[PDB]
Amino acid sequence: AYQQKLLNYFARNFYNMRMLALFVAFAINFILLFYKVST
Amino acid sequence: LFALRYNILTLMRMLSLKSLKKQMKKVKKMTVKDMVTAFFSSYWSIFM
Repeated sequence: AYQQKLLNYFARNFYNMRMLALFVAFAINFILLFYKVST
Repeated sequence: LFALRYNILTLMRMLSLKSLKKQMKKVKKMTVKDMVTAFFSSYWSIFM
């Protein structure tokens, strides 16, 4: 039953996590724009 | 097809070993935390 609950939760929230991954990727790549090479 | 067959057989040898008894000894004594961990580990093994 708890396995099925986890299955249902992930199936319900599949798309929202796909959106969140893109948002987090844009945040990480925005942070990487301030990146400086050193001697 | 040979790669599919071989890799899936390697994955399912997990179940085929029948040595799951020593895990089940503590499956009697899992918590919800542990069963969630096993749930995640199954998909991790599939992805591997």
